[PDB]
Amino acid sequence: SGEAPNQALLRILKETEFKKIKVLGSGAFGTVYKGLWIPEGEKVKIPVAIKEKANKEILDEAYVMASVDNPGNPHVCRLLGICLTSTVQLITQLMPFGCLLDYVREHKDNIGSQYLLNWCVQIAKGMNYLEDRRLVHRDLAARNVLVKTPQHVKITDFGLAKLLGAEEKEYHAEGGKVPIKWMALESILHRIYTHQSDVWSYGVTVWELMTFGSKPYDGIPASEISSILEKGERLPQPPICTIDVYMIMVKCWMIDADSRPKFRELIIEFSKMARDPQRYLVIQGDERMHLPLMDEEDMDDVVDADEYLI
Ligand SMILES: *CCC(=O)N1CC(Oc2cc3c(-c4c[nH]nc4-c4cccc(OC)c4)ncnc3cc2OC)C1
Repeated sequence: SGEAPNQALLRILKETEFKKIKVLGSGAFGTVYKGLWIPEGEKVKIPVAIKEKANKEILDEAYVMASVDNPGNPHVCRLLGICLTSTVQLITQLMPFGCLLDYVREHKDNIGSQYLLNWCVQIAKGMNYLEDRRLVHRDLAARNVLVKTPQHVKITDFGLAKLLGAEEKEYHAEGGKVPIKWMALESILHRIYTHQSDVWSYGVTVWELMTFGSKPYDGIPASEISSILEKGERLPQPPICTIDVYMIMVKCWMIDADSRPKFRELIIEFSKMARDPQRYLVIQGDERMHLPLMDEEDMDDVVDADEYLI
């Protein structure tokens, strides 16, 4: 009974009010397009993305993708509204550089240390916000992050985002087709999903970005990981990874869920590094790479107040 009313605001739009241009995707569900939204009256043109049955209807996808949109996090992808033609249209803001997994594989050779550590602050900022709304994303990966600008990235493709009650901090799952590679040990065993289980996936997400779009547990069938992690083995140290940057990812994989760091601590740990990225990421040609300043003595553990949230 003692819960907060979900006062989210869904919006309905017309298929005549969109001027769809190119085809972004053709997935095994629907299709995403490079649209453009020109509203009635207003002298505006907004770049948008457009999605397009057997047993249940698709709406659960958009229900969570609007409840979190009440206060606004700038690093969490948002839904503008929907169109109700015979074949319904889901309409979001356009993030022109695609997913981040295709940005660390295509632009792999021009990724500065600054660009990397920053994307890791943004993902923990947007992932801290989802925790503040008691929601568990359950699919934090490089592929579920889009590029608004090379500097501004946002978390997308919720899919399994589960809301939690006032006196609730756990989740019971029924299996499915969830990627075991990114899954925390509890999720695999007695199928528990908490905010701390998303931290393990954050550890894999950043590990992916440090290996420049590499395959976690490459050449490995998804059935041994259950006991392979029980023995103690984990993903091995990336090359550009100083012991500072790497030990964060290791501490995100501590079996006792309380030992993993909270996303507010991850924002702090990485924000420090983003002030001097040279000392933490060893990239061959660091300063000569590109993609489209101090004032104190013991400026070491110094963090700005915008990134301090206890
Ligand atoms: C790594 C992910 C991937 O394979 N691709 C190609 C890249 O493209 C896009 C996609 C989008 C999207 C988007 C991606 N997947 N779903 C969406 C989306 C669109 C509308 C509504 C929802 O949620 C209900 C989700 N969103 C926005 N902009 C895109 C731009 C792309 O490349 C330019 C996705």
